Amino acid sequence: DCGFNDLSQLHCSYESFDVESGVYSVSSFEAKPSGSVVEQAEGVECDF
Amino acid sequence: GPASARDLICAQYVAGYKVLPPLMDVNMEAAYTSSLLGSIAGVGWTAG
Repeated sequence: DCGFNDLSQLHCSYESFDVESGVYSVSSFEAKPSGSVVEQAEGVECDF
Repeated sequence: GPASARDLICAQYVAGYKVLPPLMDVNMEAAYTSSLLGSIAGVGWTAG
Protein backbone atom coordinates (compact mmCIF):
# COMPACT_ATOMS: atom_id res chain seq x y z
CA ASP A 1 0.00 0.00 0.00
CA CYS A 2 1.77 3.20 -1.22
CA GLY A 3 -0.16 5.55 1.14
CA PHE A 4 1.16 4.17 4.48
CA ASN A 5 4.89 5.07 4.05
CA ASP A 6 7.56 6.51 1.65
CA LEU A 7 9.20 3.05 1.22
CA SER A 8 5.76 1.73 0.15
CA GLN A 9 5.49 4.64 -2.37
CA LEU A 10 8.92 3.61 -3.78
CA HIS A 11 7.75 -0.04 -4.16
CA CYS A 12 4.53 1.09 -5.92
CA SER A 13 6.41 3.47 -8.29
CA TYR A 14 9.01 0.80 -9.26
CA GLU A 15 6.19 -1.87 -9.35
CA SER A 16 8.69 -4.38 -7.84
CA PHE A 17 8.67 -5.61 -4.20
CA ASP A 18 12.47 -6.10 -4.47
CA VAL A 19 14.28 -2.85 -5.50
CA GLU A 20 18.04 -2.72 -6.36
CA SER A 21 20.14 -0.62 -3.93
CA GLY A 22 19.86 3.06 -4.99
CA VAL A 23 18.79 6.59 -3.94
CA TYR A 24 15.37 7.37 -5.53
CA SER A 25 13.33 10.61 -5.29
CA VAL A 26 9.58 10.04 -4.55
CA SER A 27 6.51 12.34 -4.40
CA SER A 28 7.32 15.32 -2.10
CA PHE A 29 5.34 15.68 1.17
CA GLU A 30 2.65 18.37 0.61
CA ALA A 31 1.79 21.00 3.28
CA LYS A 32 -1.93 20.73 4.24
CA PRO A 33 -4.07 23.88 4.86
CA SER A 34 -5.11 24.32 8.54
CA GLY A 35 -7.74 27.00 7.72
CA SER A 36 -9.76 28.77 4.98
CA VAL A 37 -9.49 32.58 4.48
CA VAL A 38 -12.17 34.52 2.51
CA GLU A 39 -11.82 38.32 2.05
CA GLN A 40 -14.67 40.47 0.62
CA ALA A 41 -15.41 44.19 1.20
CA GLU A 42 -18.02 44.79 3.97
CA GLY A 43 -19.72 48.23 3.99
CA VAL A 44 -22.96 50.20 4.78
CA GLU A 45 -25.34 49.78 7.79
CA CYS A 46 -29.17 49.96 8.05
CA ASP A 47 -30.16 53.12 10.00
CA PHE A 48 -32.64 52.97 12.93
CA GLY B 1 11.56 35.94 0.76
CA PRO B 2 12.95 35.36 -2.78
CA ALA B 3 16.77 35.82 -2.82
CA SER B 4 16.40 37.40 -6.31
CA ALA B 5 13.40 38.41 -8.47
CA ARG B 6 12.01 35.13 -9.96
CA ASP B 7 14.45 33.24 -7.65
CA LEU B 8 14.88 29.67 -9.01
CA ILE B 9 15.63 28.15 -5.54
CA CYS B 10 12.38 29.52 -3.97
CA ALA B 11 10.48 28.53 -7.16
CA GLN B 12 11.78 24.92 -6.85
CA TYR B 13 10.15 24.52 -3.39
CA VAL B 14 6.75 25.90 -4.58
CA ALA B 15 6.79 23.58 -7.66
CA GLY B 16 8.14 20.67 -5.53
CA TYR B 17 11.12 19.92 -7.83
CA LYS B 18 14.50 19.75 -5.98
CA VAL B 19 18.12 20.25 -7.24
CA LEU B 20 20.30 17.47 -5.71
CA PRO B 21 23.86 18.27 -4.40
CA PRO B 22 26.95 17.13 -6.47
CA LEU B 23 28.73 13.76 -5.83
CA MET B 24 31.87 15.44 -4.32
CA ASP B 25 32.04 18.44 -1.90
CA VAL B 26 34.12 21.55 -2.81
CA ASN B 27 36.86 20.81 -0.20
CA MET B 28 37.47 17.25 -1.57
CA GLU B 29 37.56 18.61 -5.17
CA ALA B 30 40.07 21.30 -4.06
CA ALA B 31 42.25 18.57 -2.45
CA TYR B 32 42.33 16.62 -5.77
CA THR B 33 43.49 19.72 -7.73
CA SER B 34 46.08 20.63 -5.01
CA SER B 35 47.63 17.11 -5.16
CA LEU B 36 47.71 17.32 -9.00
CA LEU B 37 49.54 20.71 -8.81
CA GLY B 38 52.20 19.21 -6.47
CA SER B 39 52.74 16.17 -8.75
CA ILE B 40 52.95 18.23 -12.02
CA ALA B 41 56.73 18.90 -11.80
CA GLY B 42 57.65 15.30 -10.81
CA VAL B 43 55.41 13.32 -13.22
CA GLY B 44 56.73 15.05 -16.39
CA TRP B 45 60.42 14.07 -16.04
CA THR B 46 60.46 10.41 -17.27
CA ALA B 47 58.18 8.04 -19.25
CA GLY B 48 55.75 6.02 -17.04
